[PDB]
Amino acid sequence: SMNELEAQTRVKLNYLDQIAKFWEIQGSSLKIPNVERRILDLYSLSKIVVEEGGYEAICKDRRWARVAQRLNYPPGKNIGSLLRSHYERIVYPYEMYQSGANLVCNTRPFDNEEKDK
Repeated sequence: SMNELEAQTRVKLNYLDQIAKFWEIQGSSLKIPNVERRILDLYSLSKIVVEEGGYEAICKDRRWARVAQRLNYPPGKNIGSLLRSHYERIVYPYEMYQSGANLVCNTRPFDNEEKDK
């Protein structure tokens, strides 16, 4: 039921087709699973993380709690780990892509993202 995400007209489909092609041709498949009957809407995720001003910052500041709750996920903030796991495997290449295109802010602790220690 991808329509759940494809709901919005010529704003969703365009972004989706793009966010599909770049990733699928990168040698992978666009796997954005579901939780709580809500698909991982990369749109809101991306604009929120960017609005926060630093993916890396949210990571080391552990603010994925309020972020998950900002996406209106159920209490317990347990969905944060899900988000991380999907980000680090799907959306993180897009950080390097987007940030690397405009200005790469996570250029140093990127190592500490791969290695959270």
